[PDB]
Amino acid sequence: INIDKLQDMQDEMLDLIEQGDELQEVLAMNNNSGELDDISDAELDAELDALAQEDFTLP
Amino acid sequence: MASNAARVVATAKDFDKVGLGIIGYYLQLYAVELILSEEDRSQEMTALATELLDTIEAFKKEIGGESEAEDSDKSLHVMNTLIHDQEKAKIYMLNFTMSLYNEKLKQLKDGPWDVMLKRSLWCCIDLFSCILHLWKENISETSTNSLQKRIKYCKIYLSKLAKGEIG
Repeated sequence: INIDKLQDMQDEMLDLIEQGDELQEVLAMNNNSGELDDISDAELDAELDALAQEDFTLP
Repeated sequence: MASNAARVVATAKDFDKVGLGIIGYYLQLYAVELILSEEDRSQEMTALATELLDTIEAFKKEIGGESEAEDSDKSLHVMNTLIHDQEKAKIYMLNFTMSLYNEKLKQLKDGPWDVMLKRSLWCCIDLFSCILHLWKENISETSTNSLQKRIKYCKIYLSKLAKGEIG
């Protein structure tokens, strides 16, 4: 009942996923063919692991 | 690996400060199984998992309805569905994670990029891993791949943001 209203508004949890549909529209404008293969995922992945340590706390 | 469990535990505390114990409640459960699913455990990690069990039972007891229902068995009972019904909670947890994740990609469209966004992206990645671990049986392997792609997208863009490529 007020389960949806209590956590958020009258909107249904599934409606929140509709907002996710907009996400597709956002990436679609950037490039419908925008695929990880087009982005240097391999080089970026290695660099991020080093950067992750910068923002994370190592023991 | 083990550090991820600490982030999840600390991240769960953040939701409590915001009053979203329901979100932190699932995060604590994800880290608990995470430690058990870890082959390497230390007296500190083993004891840390035990303390989390007390919180889960204390949190669930807070809304279990064993006595709280007497005070209010109508609205609290439905809220219990969020904790007791893992399938229904899965959708809300996914909607919450997707809502935060959707905002990050929306900002990528034209929103301002900064170090603060860098830390927020790392937080979203943890939420996706928890959703898959909390309900691997309720998520098909193909459906899981779609979620992993969203996490990977942040991993690639997060690197570009730190490289000053986006902005």
